[PDB]
This record gives sequence, C-alpha cells and structure tokens, in this order.
Amino acid sequence: TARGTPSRFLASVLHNGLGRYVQQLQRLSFSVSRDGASSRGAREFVEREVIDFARRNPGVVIYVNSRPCCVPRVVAEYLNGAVREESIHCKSVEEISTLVQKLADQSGLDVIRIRKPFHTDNPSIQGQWHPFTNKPTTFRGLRPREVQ
Amino acid sequence: FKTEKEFMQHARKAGLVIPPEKSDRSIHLACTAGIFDAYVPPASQVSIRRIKDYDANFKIKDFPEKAKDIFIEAHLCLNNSDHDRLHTLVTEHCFPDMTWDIKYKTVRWSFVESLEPSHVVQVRCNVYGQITVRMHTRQTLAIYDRFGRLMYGQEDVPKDVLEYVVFEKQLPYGSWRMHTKIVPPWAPPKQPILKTVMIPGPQLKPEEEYE
Amino acid sequence: SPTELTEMRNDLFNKEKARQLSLTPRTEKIEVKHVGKTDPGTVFVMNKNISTPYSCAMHLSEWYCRKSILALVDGQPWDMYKPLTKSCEIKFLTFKDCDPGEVNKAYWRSCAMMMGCVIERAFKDEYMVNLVRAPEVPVISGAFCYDVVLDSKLDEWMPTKENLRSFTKDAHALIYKDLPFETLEVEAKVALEIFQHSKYKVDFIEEKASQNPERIVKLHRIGDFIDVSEGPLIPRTSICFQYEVSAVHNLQPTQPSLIRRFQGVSLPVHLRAHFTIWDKLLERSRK
Amino acid sequence: SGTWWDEHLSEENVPFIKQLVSDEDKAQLASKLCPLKDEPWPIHPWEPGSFRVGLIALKLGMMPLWTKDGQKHVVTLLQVQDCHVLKYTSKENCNGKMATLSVGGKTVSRFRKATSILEFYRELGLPPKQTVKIFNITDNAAIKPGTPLYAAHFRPGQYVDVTAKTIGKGFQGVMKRWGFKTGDIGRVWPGTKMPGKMGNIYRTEYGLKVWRINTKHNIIYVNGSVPGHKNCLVKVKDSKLPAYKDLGKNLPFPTYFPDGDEEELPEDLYDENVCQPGAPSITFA
Amino acid sequence: AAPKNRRTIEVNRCRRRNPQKLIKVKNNIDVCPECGHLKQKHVLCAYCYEKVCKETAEIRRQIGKQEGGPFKAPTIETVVLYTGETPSEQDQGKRIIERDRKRPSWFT
Amino acid sequence: ISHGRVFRRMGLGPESRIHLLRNLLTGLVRHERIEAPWARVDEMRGYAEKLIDYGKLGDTNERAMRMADFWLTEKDLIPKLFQVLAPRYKDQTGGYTRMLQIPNRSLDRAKMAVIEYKGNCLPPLPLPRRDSHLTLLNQLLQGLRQDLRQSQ
Amino acid sequence: ISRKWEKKNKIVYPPQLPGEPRRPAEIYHCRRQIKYSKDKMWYLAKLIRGMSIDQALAQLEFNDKKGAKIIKEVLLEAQDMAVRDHNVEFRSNLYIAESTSGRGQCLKRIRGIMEKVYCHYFVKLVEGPPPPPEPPKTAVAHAKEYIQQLRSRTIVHTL
RNA sequence: ACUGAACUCCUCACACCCAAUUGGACCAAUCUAUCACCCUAUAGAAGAACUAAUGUUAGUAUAAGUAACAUGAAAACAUUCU
Ligand SMILES: [Mg+2]
Ligand SMILES: [Mg+2]
Ligand SMILES: [Mg+2]
Ligand SMILES: [Mg+2]
Ligand SMILES: [Mg+2]
Ligand SMILES: [Mg+2]
Ligand SMILES: [Mg+2]
Ligand SMILES: [Mg+2]
Ligand SMILES: [Mg+2]
Ligand SMILES: [Mg+2]
Ligand SMILES: [Mg+2]
Ligand SMILES: [Zn+2]
Repeated sequence: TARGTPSRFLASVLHNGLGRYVQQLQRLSFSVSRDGASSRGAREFVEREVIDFARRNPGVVIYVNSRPCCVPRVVAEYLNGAVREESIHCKSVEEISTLVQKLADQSGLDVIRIRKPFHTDNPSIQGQWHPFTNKPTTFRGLRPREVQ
Repeated sequence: FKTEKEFMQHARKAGLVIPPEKSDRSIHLACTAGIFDAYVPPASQVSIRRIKDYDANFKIKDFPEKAKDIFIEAHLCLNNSDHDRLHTLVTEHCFPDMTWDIKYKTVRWSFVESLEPSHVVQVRCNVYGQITVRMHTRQTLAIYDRFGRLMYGQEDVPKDVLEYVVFEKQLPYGSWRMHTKIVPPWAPPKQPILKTVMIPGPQLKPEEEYE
Repeated sequence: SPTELTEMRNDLFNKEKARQLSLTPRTEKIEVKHVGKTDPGTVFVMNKNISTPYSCAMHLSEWYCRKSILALVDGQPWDMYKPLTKSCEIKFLTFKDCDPGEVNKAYWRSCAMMMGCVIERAFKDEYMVNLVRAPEVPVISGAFCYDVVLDSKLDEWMPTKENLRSFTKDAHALIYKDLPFETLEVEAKVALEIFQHSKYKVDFIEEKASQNPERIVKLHRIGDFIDVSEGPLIPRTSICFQYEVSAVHNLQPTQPSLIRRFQGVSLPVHLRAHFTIWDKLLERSRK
Repeated sequence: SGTWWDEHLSEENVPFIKQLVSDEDKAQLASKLCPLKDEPWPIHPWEPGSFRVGLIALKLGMMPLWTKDGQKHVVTLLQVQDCHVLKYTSKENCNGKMATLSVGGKTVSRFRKATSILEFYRELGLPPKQTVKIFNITDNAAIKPGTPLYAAHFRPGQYVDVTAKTIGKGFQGVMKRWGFKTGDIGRVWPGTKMPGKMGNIYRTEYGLKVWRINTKHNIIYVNGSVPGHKNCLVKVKDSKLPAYKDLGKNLPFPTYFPDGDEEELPEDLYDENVCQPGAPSITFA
Repeated sequence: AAPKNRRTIEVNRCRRRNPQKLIKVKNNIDVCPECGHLKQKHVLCAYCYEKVCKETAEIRRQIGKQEGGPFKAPTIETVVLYTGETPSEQDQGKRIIERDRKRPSWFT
Repeated sequence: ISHGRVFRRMGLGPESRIHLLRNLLTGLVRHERIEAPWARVDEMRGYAEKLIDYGKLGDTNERAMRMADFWLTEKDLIPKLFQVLAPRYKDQTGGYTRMLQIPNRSLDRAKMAVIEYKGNCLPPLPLPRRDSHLTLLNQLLQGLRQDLRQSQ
Repeated sequence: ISRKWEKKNKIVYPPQLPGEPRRPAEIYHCRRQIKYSKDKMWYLAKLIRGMSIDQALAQLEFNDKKGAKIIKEVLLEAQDMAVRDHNVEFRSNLYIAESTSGRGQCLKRIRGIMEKVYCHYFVKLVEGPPPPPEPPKTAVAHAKEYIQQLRSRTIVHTL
C-alpha cells in the first residue's frame, strides 16, 4: 500500500536527456553454474545472447562469473550507485533477455511510488497565482473605510 | 571466605564432610613459588655445573643476549595481547603478575637501545635453574583505558629502566622464561599518575570514634 | 580604548597563567589530609599546581561542592578554584558554620567586586569611569561599598531609582552568567603591567605589595574583568541570589575629585531572606 | 530547596523580627485612621438607585435577643476586624456593567503570602488582609483605596445579605447530602443527585435584619443564621431583595466616617423593637 | 461486573506512568553538620541518633545491673560517670552509673 | 465529619486506647526516653504532662495518689513520680517532655517519635539547633537591631 | 536467561588521538533476581534517570520502598567499580544515564497458581555532570514552528 | 446548462469480482531416487500447509499491583505491663 511504502518524486539522474543521453547501467554481473539445472537458461544466454547484448551497448561492462551456484543471479549496478540483484533462476533465454533489456532500459532510481506523473522545474511562465493577481488597485492605495 | 581455615571451619559447623580422596595424578608444576636466593643488589659456578650436567650445551657468554630477546619479545606480546606466545616466553608465576592488571586496557610498550650491555648476575638451582640478569635499558610506555584515554606515561619519551630480571628453566622441553623481576628497596619511585586519588579514612560505625 | 583595556588586561592575565602552569615539574603529586570535622582523615593525592580545593570536594561528594565556599588550607582562607601548592591540610568553610567569619568576609569582597564589574560597563562611552577601590566594610555595617571616581561631566549627577534598578538588572545578568572567579597570585611587576592606566589601583597594588615579604598580589577575574582584592573570594557568581545596588553616596572631603561610593547588599542562595526582611535590609543599606 | 521566613534566623533574631514586623503592622493600621484629614474622593449624597460598599466580618457566634413583643431572635455576632478598601476599578477598566471596590479583612502574616500580594499591599501601605471580596458599586460611592470601613457602615433596621463558605462536611452520600433513600434513557442526566463533597461552597443568606450594632467592639448583630463556621470571614452587603431597595436614605452613603466628627455615635445602636439590657423588665400592658 | 474488554498497554501506560503515580523528588534533604551523613530536615539524623541510642543502651544495662531484679526504681536522681571523673559536689545524693569508656565529645 | 474531635481513636476501643497510652506513659516514667510510633507518642504526650501536674499536688494528696495508682502500672514508679520527677520540675510550669522524630521504622515504615522527659541523666538527643548568630543574615539583622536601638 | 548487560563493561576502545575530545566513562552494572516486582521497580528506576549519583543516593535514602535500598546498593557498588575498575577520577562526577528494570525468572507456587515475582535492575552510569534538563518551549519556539509549517506548504495535486 | 458510475469512449494490458457444487493450471516444506553443492532440478511418495472446534499442551498478558492476607506494648531484648 502507499502509506506503508516510501514514495518519491519523478526525477532523472543528472538531467539525463537535456544535453545528451547517458545509459545509466554500468555493470552486469552474471553468475552461472556449469553443471546445474537452474542455470540452464543462463548458460544458453551466455552462449547465444550475451555477446550481441555486450556489443549493442558498450558503456556497460559485463562480468560472467560461472562458479557452482545453486541459484543464478544477475547484479545490475547503476551510475548513481544503486544495485539491483535479480535472479535468473529457471528462466528461459527469452525471459532472461527481456529481463536484461529491462535492467538496461531503466535507471538506478527506486521503483517505489512516484508521487506525481510529471516534474517541471519551471511550472509557471506568466507568474504563479497569488491573491493579488486578478484584483484591481485603488487610487492612492486606499483600503475599504480609509478616510484620506 | 578469605582462607581455607574459614571454609573448613564453616564446613565443620555446617556438616559438610569433605573426604580427602587419593588420586594417582597430581599437578605437574613448571614453576617456583618465588625466588631461590633473593638477590640483594648494591662463587655460584656450583649451580653452573648443576645446569650443564643436564643441558650440556650452554654458554653463559651468549645468555644475556638471549635474555634480552626473551625479555623484549615478551613485552611486545603485551602490545597485541598474544597470550599463547607469552606462555612460551614467560613462566606461570610471572604470567598473571604481568597480564592481569593490564586486562581491558591497551598498552603500547616499546624498546629502544640499551644504555649498558645486559649482563648476568647470579645463577642458582624436579630441578629448577634460575638466573638473575641486570638490564639497564630505555623503554617507552603508554597505558590507555577501556575508553582509550591515557592513564600512564608519555608515548614518545624514553625512560631509563633498571631491571633485575630472574629467569627460570625446568631441568625435557622447557626453556629460559622470565620468572620474576626483583625491584630493589633503594629504587626511585616510578612515574606519577595522570589522575588524582582520594584515599578514604576509617568508615566509622556510630559506636566508635575517630582518634 | 575600553575594548583595548579589557583585551590587553586579559592578555597579560593569560600570559601570567601561561607562565604559571609552564613551571610545573611535570605533574608532581602532593597529598593533602582532610583535617575536618566530618569524614575525617582522608588524604587526597593530588596534582601539585593544578588541582584546587574544589577537586578535593569533588572527590568527596556533590554536597561538599555545592555547600563549601572557602577552604582553610593550613588555617589559611583559600579560594575553591585557587590551585594548591604543597602538601597541606584542608577544611571546607560554608555559610552555616559555627563561626563563619572568613566566609562572610569572602562573600562581601566578592559582591563588591561583582558590583565593580557592573559599574565599569554601565556608562555610555563618553564618560570616564574610574574604580579606585573596594573598602573592607564589616558585614554588620549594612552594605558592601565600592569607591568610584566619575567623569567631570557627572560631577553633579545623582541617579534615579530606575538607574539603580538598571544597575541591579546588570548585576542579575552578571549572576545568571554563572561565572567563576579566577585568581592569580602575581608579583608586583606584572600586576603593575595590567593596571598600568589607573593611578588609584596602581597605588593600591603598591600599598599591598608592600605588605608581604615578596611582591605578591592577588588578582581576580570574573569574566573579562580584573580587579585587586584584599583576600579570597566566592567560587562563583551563581551563589549570590538576592542582589541590590541600593544607593550612591558622595564623600564630603572632596577637593581634587568626588570619591563617589556605591552601596549594595546581597544574600547567597543558602541564606535567602523573606521579602519583608529583605526590604528592611534594603532600607538599612542606604546610609 | 524552598525556605520559610524563620529558617536561617538565630535565637536572638526571631523575637526581634516578630516585634519589628508586628510593630509596622500596628503603625500601618494606625496611620489610616484619618481618611478625611487625608485627601479623600468627593463625597456625594445618596441618589435613588445607588449602591454602596459592604464589609467583611468574623462570625463570632450566636446569642439571643428579645424584642418588646417577648419573642426570641437568635442573632449572630459579626465582628469587623481591620476592614479596608483595597482597590477601586471603574466600569471602563472592568468591562463589567458597574464599578467595583475590592475590600479585604483580617490582617494576616506577611511571611505567608505570594510576593505579588506583598508588593500590592506594600505599595498600598497596609498589612495584608486574609480575604479580598469585590463589590459592585455605582460611581457615587467610591471611597479612596486605603480607608477603614467600620461597623456603623450599617445601622439597625437595615436588611443585609451575608455570604460565606458553608461548613464543609467532606464526602457525603445521598441521604445526608440530598436527603433521600430511566430504563429507556441509557445514561445518567447531568445534575443528577449522587454522593460527593458536601459543603465548603459559597452560599448567601438573603435579607437579614440588623438588630444592633456595637460601635466600640465593632460588632454587627444580625438576625438568624449566617453560612460558615465560627471565626469564619463573611461578606456583608446591603440586601438586594426588592422589598428593600430604597431604604438607603438614612444610611451613610460613601461609608461611615468617625473622622467626620459630626454627632458621634454611642456604645451600641439598637433597633427600636429591641429590649436593651438595663431597660426595666418589660410588661405587655 | 467483569471487564468487557482487555485494556491495552497504551491505556495502561497512560494510567501507571502519569505524574500522580510517579515518585516525587523530595528536597527536605540536608547534610547533618556533626556527622556529614545526609539527614532530612524536621527529622533527627539517623546516624547521630544511632550513637545516642547505643550509649543509652549501655547505660540502661548498667542501670539493670545496679538495680537487680524488677521493681527497683530508686527515689533518687541518677548521674552517669565515665572513667576518671570524680562525682561533683552537685552529684551528691545521686546514684552513680560508672562506665568503662571515655566521656564522649557530645555527652556533657 | 470530625470537626473538633480531639482524640485519636486507637487500639481496639476507648478502653484499649487508654491501656496503650498507659503502657507508653509507664515506659516513659520508667526509662525517661521512648521510641514509639508518632501518633501514639503525641497522644501520650498530652497525658504525660498532666501526670506530672498531678505529681506536684503532693504525695499526701489522695486524688493524686489515685491518678498515679491508675496510670502507673508498675507500682515502684509511684515513689519515683512523687520524689524524682515532680521535684525536678517544681520550678517550671509546663513543657516537661520533648518530642522529636526518628527516621521511619525499618519494619513497616511508620512515622516514629521520641519523647523524653526534660533534664534526664541519659545522653542528650541531637537537638535541632537554630542557625548561628554569626552567619551573614544574622549579622545583617544584628546590625539592623543596633540601628533601631540607636533611634532612642 | 540472557546476560548481555554484564558484558558491556568489557568493550575496549582503541586509544584516542590528541586532537579529539575526551570520551566519558560508561559503567554498566545490574542485579539479577531481586525478589520484588518489575513494575514496582519501575518507579524507583524512573525516579533517578538523569540525576547525579549523589542526588540519586540522597533521594533513595529517604524513600520508604523496599527497592530503594536495593538500588542504593547497586549504585554504591557501581560507584566503587566506577573508580577502581574503570578509571573515573572523581566519585562525585557520575550521573545515571540508564536505570531500568526487567522481569526475572519467576517461580510458581500452587495454593491456585501464584507467582513468586523476581526482577532485575540495570544501571548505566556515565562520567560527567548530569545533562541540563530540557527547557519548556517558549512562545517564540511555538511561533517559529507554526510559521515554519506555513512556509513549508505547497500547492498540492497540481504541477 | 452543469455535476454525476466499476456504463461507454480514450492510452496501454486483459485468464484475473458469486453460495453449495464442479472442471483446470500452479505449488510451500518434507522424505526417497538420481542431480545439484550458499539451497537446487526431474521424478517418486506422504503424519504434505490452520485468523476460528466454550479445541489440547505450554508461555505471557488483561482485570491489577486490584481483591485479600499479617505482628498486644515498652525495654537492658533479660524482662515487665495490658
Ligand atoms: Mg444512549
Ligand atoms: Mg486500627
Ligand atoms: Mg465494462
Ligand atoms: Mg520451488
Ligand atoms: Mg495434517
Ligand atoms: Mg498457529
Ligand atoms: Mg469465550
Ligand atoms: Mg482454537
Ligand atoms: Mg478493578
Ligand atoms: Mg482491602
Ligand atoms: Mg495479632
Ligand atoms: Zn548526624
């Protein structure tokens, strides 16, 4: 629920689209068992898809560790120092490809609740409403029941 | 209680009869209750024969060199609190007397060059060899607390130390370890302490008076 | 300049404390037997020219800190924050003692000095204020006094009720700050260095350095204010509970300048008086 | 720590402070005995519809008093002890409907009052009174604050209302307190009669005839019973009962002034119907 | 009746921790000038009263030794004397209870 | 409602309160100093001073000897009341006893009191002294007394 | 049974630096299986929670409750080990930082079950003058808080 | 005229609001087979899943520090007195 969870406002990392666009995903860390039934789809991902993926975005450095694990993981690290550890346990190659592209496409900000769907930093251009917009002035700045 | 008489009289008044039982194993001591001949500082080649007849490869001309390394290394085991090496370097009469009060506080002893050469003074003697050595050194101390605040001695400044260190050996697998350290009665007072002390008077029950 | 006065006087003061602590033989440790009526025969093994009688009191209890005011060190009255000097014997003197003569005198000297600390920083800047002394008034005599010489502009000035009330409000502002009284026994040369711009206090230092076999003179500092006393003082300003600057009088045989005396009366936090008794003690303190 | 006045005084200084402070109380009560040789406020005559000051009196106790028809009347004595006017507040500063006089009675120790009160009485120049009651009053009756009020402020024949705390009976149950012993209403109404603290509340007895005043000892002898125990302080005002709203013609209007020295009063004023002591034994012929 | 519900620790903490149930910091407490153990004003010092109690205990024991048996109240005033004290001229015609310690500083 | 009720109700009746007080008064004529709980002590203090006022009425008085016969349960104390206590206090007219508070009883935490008879052989109590006349406030007030004496 | 509070006096800090404030001492002491209830000790433990040890001792000598004497023994004992064992120079210079009371291992007595209640008492003393009590907040603090809440507010549910 | 739904439209997604009943897809933990080797896989099995039976046992609350309970007095602790 929203009152149990933390929330935040919609943001970028360093104004990520203004000047240029920067891929926010630094490192991936696959760890894949050689003999092991859970990292089968990871194995077929390293053999088929990880080299193509590693070429489609060179700003991402990818480490395939290949130790005897009992659950394989991917660990995405982001430029703002966030770490998302997700499992690729008993997943097909296609499911792992959609997960890794999902991690590539996003940023390191939390996937907690976002309060507003928008973020201007300059919301007003004609000048924000204060209670003396849309009011006429008087002669000599008088107020009601002011004599002189 | 405070002694064995209090416990045995309390066990007699209570009715605790403790039978003194006969066991074939006893305690295998490797030390001595104190010093054989109390060397009082300002002919004992008998005991050197009574050492060489057991050890048979023993040069006194090399020993205060060794006695330096048994001394200094042992003190460095206080800087890390490595008790397992101290049991090789120091006797068990000497181990509590140097490590008990130092518990729960960090010490930072260090050695710097000796003023004099260390030289052996006397030698005495199921058999316990015992060698007293005169050392005239320069050492540094800083005893801290549980809270890491200095309670004894400037850390940098070396001080000149006289040390009448008594060593002891078992006479099969034993070696020379520090047994005690004689402090002469004429010796100057030590460094004063950084804190102040109140020493209480007699706590008087109402029926008594102060005189 | 007055700011230059307080700065240069406090700097000479801290030169003398800096020279004063530097001549230690590296924490010599002298012991003082608590020769006293209660909790008897307890030695304090203390640092030589560092630890004061207040720290002996701190070894005993909070009670002996809060209630004790002087110390008979070897039968001599001593400040609570004056550092000890040698192996000695301490009593602790309170207000409610059997015969508290020296504590009444110490309280009295203190209140006169606090008054001078109010007088100097009371007037606007174009008026020369000049503190000659605090005469030793008996406590039976009604009010502690402080002789002050004022500027020739204020030759004919006599304060209103509201000006004496403003003096008291500055005094309660001085109590509320909770300032200790630092002491320094200084030889007469540096004593003349600090007060080198007042003829009256110079002559006072000269008359008092002529009284001891050395040239030794007591200085006291409240906060940024130095003065010469005749003897010991109270440990803190926070002891004075009721305090009133009650009157101003002008002495009569005044051909060179007015020796304009100020009157005041005060009681500690221990010997508080009821409001009506306090009013009668105000009235008698205006003679 | 807290203190009291006696705490730090020697054996020598305790009766000294008793004699000192007691003597200043007697001097301060003695200095106010000439209000008209002082500078009073302008004395007006009685106008129809004006109110004057009341008093504060001790309740001395009761005694019988026989009238000329041979009927008992139980009568409380009310001594006026050191009554004085303390502060006048006009109607503008009060924001009430009417001006007010604060009047207090029975001098009480200076060593036992808050310092705001002691500053008040110090500036006023009086020893502090035990109670201060407040009188609603017209502008015509306003004596200067600091003036003595006497027993002859009232005169016999006058009717009077007296208010005091009733004798407190502490926590009492229903039979003593109220004198006795729904389903669909699921609750107990406010103001239901239940056990609780009886007495120790202000109550006013209305319309009590003043039978006799004693000018020397300053006693008022009032008909019947007054709320409160003996030696209690009561607030004695002229009666508000509308059968008695116009008889302020003969009453001295600001207050009675012995300082005025005009046709001074006897020992004791009696009402016309009172059998005085010393009169011959009454016969109904 | 019996409780309809179970009271909670929030209600309970509000009940048993409000200041009507807390212990009041008292400030009668002084230091006895003679002994230095802290006493209370308006109450005798426990320590000094224990001194006086113990000495009246020894004196009453020796009263019991010099009387011997019950129902021996003398028709004479009594005087307590310590070691090395002559009975005064005022102490004549008074029974005497000799002690074995010194005269205390506070007995007079 | 107990306005003007002057007597503590004690013991297990009126008779039993008079026997409790009689035992305390007997204890205090015998020993001349008593620790007992506080309310019992001041009740009995009222009775104690009256008992000496009957002791001053003479040995030969019949009424006094009836009162002493009742109030002293040990009969040897009746020569003491008419030859030791009553001659002792033949000067002063009242104030024969002094009462102070002890610290509370260790057992059940009761308010405790001592009464003694004044001028007894027992070691003196640590009486609450007034503050010294040589203190700061007492010297200011002594000076003020000297000025108000100088008015004449 | 857990016994973590006794061990807290065995933490050894690494020695400090000259450019560093002096760390105050901390002395954890307790007593276990006091035959008293844990909620009657709460009042005595609560009473002394920021006091200097002399004020705490003084307040517990004149209290009539059973636990006061027990806590006074715990505080005198902890003042002793404060000075002897833990390098506190002044006896006077302590204050009660923590004073709580947990429940102990109770017993059950069949009469009809009735518990024989036990408790503990935990005290941490800290070297130093007792910290000054929190002043009641003034109308300046209330007014600043209120205005700061007014400055804080945003146009809500829009851009 | 405006407001006004989970109706309808709109951007993307759709297997994703009934009792008893009935059909289906998955599945925690355990043990066995064989893998696996920071806690798994494919099967085989079964004492295989608890917000509820005035359930059973144990712990600890609440009512509640409530109800209730207890020691004749002084003293030299001998003794005496009621
Ligand atoms: Mg209803
Ligand atoms: Mg009863
Ligand atoms: Mg629909
Ligand atoms: Mg699974
Ligand atoms: Mg099952
Ligand atoms: Mg369950
Ligand atoms: Mg049920
Ligand atoms: Mg169930
Ligand atoms: Mg209940
Ligand atoms: Mg009950
Ligand atoms: Mg019984
Ligand atoms: Zn005492």
